[PDB]
Formats: sequence, structure tokens, C-alpha cells
Amino acid sequence: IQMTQSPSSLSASVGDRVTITCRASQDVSTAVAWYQQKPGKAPKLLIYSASFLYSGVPSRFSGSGSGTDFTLTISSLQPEDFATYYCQQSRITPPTFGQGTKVEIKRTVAAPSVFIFPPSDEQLKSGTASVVCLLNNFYPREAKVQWKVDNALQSGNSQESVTEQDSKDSTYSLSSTLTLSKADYEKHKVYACEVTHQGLSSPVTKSFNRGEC
Amino acid sequence: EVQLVESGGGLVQPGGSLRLSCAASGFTISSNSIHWVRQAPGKGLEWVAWITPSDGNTDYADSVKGRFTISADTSKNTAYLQMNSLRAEDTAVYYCARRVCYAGGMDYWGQGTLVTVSSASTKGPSVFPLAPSGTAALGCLVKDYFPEPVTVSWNSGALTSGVHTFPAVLQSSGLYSLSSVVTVPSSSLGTQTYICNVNHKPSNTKVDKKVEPK
Repeated sequence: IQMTQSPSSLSASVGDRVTITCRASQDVSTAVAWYQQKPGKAPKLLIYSASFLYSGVPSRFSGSGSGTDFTLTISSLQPEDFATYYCQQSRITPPTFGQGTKVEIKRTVAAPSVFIFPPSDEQLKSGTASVVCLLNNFYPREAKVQWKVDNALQSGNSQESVTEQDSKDSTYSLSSTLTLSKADYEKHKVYACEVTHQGLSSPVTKSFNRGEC
Repeated sequence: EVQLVESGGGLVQPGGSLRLSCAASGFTISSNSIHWVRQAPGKGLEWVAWITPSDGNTDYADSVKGRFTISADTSKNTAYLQMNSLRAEDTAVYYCARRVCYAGGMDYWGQGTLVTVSSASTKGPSVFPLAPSGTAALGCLVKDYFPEPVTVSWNSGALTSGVHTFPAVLQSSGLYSLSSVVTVPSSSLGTQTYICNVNHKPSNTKVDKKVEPK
């Protein structure tokens, strides 16, 4: 049996109603449960037997359905409700999970504060150079971070990481790390990260010149 | 209170074996079915196996059948997952859970235990300062460690406001890296000391790095 969840992802403002659907490839009667999972943590039971609220779960969560069509509804979305939500059928073995639906909290636009960090002297002695760019406390998550070395756009030598959405103000932070050999790093003067974001009227560039120039 | 507590996870060679344990408190395991569920890095939840300890009936996901064995010892109120012929595909956080019925669901879950299947050796991180230069940002780069996880605190836990510790990223070398950053008053940079406390249990590495203005 296949459990297909829709949508795969969604954003909605605080106070809004969110509806997630799970459809089964065969009649699973009402043997369908819903789980909330926050990143890195054990899933939490929300709804069992299609429509029953598990003890302790907030009254804003509800469930409906039977047969082949089931829904989870959050009637008033709160900032702490960002999670991946999963349906599971248990009418027949093997039990099968849905793909999951990521819920994000929509909020007003917020421009990132941007910081750049040169490689340490310790690292340089190892023979490698990491340059780090920080974008702090912004929304939406979509951001274009471009590396320029002596004003030349960089290709396949950086990796980004993003934090989970803040539980109170619903913002993100992001790091981009540029990795170069010490030989390459010491051939260039200007290291710059350029940030494009919906909150910024024009792109913001932070840079340093190697050799405290 | 009902509690499920897992143990037995860690780093293993491909082809190797590992036994996970799930110890139940506040209920008798024979009253329910006990399930193992896993989550591979960046993927969704995958059911792996269940057991009804009252009769020892079991079922397995097709990808695990033959290789894994679920069992239970009712006299220890504990269930087990014996994992053999381990492959990289089995790298995941493993959870145990109880399924309750009245029609039901998995109401109590273990904390999860990380199983990493790899031939790579343990390696502790190098910790490099991200030096600052009104709000100023500073941090530490925790580079080239294996396996996960690493823990990072600031000033031995006294600094928590404004801290962002990013998820680890696998580098092309097969080793992990992450950064932790914090924003502080610009006026504090000269006189207040900022220390990144890094712990990597798998290699028994503990590092404290002072981050100073450059």
C-alpha cells in the first residue's frame, strides 16, 4: 500500500488554517495516524484512527477521513508548528508512511545582516583556507549568496548550511563556506560575498583584502 | 511515566553487525506491538520491523528481511534489533516505538540512536576561530571530523542568546564540517573573552578555542 501526501510542502501565516492530505492506494478503513517530527527529534503522535486527538495534543489539530482519503488540519497555525508531518496506515502489514509534508511559517520580509570571516592563521598552516559568510536572521529562506575573488565569480567551491526556522520570530540564518588551497588563497587579494534577497533593495557585498590591506 | 530508552548505536564497518536495545518502563512490552522506525540523513521516516512479544510474531521491511532480526525478552521488558550485513543504506537514526490499540498509533517513542555504517576511521575536529571584524558576529569553524555528532557551546554554556550552530555538512573528503556563530555587542570585543567549547565523543576530543579580534 502506498501513502501519497499532498502538498509536499507549504507556507502559511500565523493564525491561518493549514490542511494536509494523505491518499492511500487501497482502502485502509480508518487505520491512519498522523505524526509531527521536529528536526533531529523523535516523531510525536497527533491523531490516531483517522480522527481521534491523542491526549495532550493541542485542540487546533484535527483529523478527518476514511477509506482512501484522509486529512490533517491545523486550524490556527502557530510559530512552533513548523515541522514535517507524516501519515501512516496500519490496516495491513507492512505499515506504510507517507512521504511527509514540510510546514513553514510565513511572516513578513526581513533582510539578512551579512558578515564575512577570513581564514585563521592556524588553518593556513594546515595548507587549506576556508572563508565563511554569515547571513543572519532573515525571511524568506530564499537567498542568493555569490562568492567573488578579485571580483571574479566563483563556481563549485562553496557549501551552504541553513538553521531551522526560529521558534519565536520565524527567521532563518545561513552560512556559506568557500574552501580553497592555501596556494590559491594566497594568489588573490579581495574576498567578497554578495547577497541578493527580497528584503534588500540592492545586493549587499561584504569583503576583506588579504594581508590586512 | 511510560518511557522507551534505546541503546547500542554507533559507528560500524560495512558488512558488520550491531544490536540495538529498547528498554520499556511504565508498561509491559507484551501488552502491545513494538516497532523500529528509521530516518536516513535528509530522508523521511521508514518502518523497519515489528514484534508482538506475547507470541513472538514479527514482520520486516523487504530491504531488511533475512539480515535483521527483531526480538524481545519479556523478562527484561526489552526489545532488540540485531542488524547484520550492514550497508551504507542503513546509516540512520533508529527509533523504537510502542503501538497502542483501543484502532491506534505509536504513542511513545524512544529518543533515537545514530547508526553510522562506514569504513572511515574516527577523527576529531580541528577548531578554527571565525574572528570578529553596533553588533558584531564571531564564531568557530569545526572542521574535518568523523563520524557525527559534535556538540558546541559558548563560554561553557553561559552564552546562549544569539547563538546559531549550523547543521553539519559532509565535505568531498568524506569528513564533516560545521560552524557555530554568535552576535554580541561590538563594544565587548576587546574586554570580554569568547570561547568555543567543542565536544566530539566518538574520538574522545574536547577542545576550547578562544576567538579574538584579528
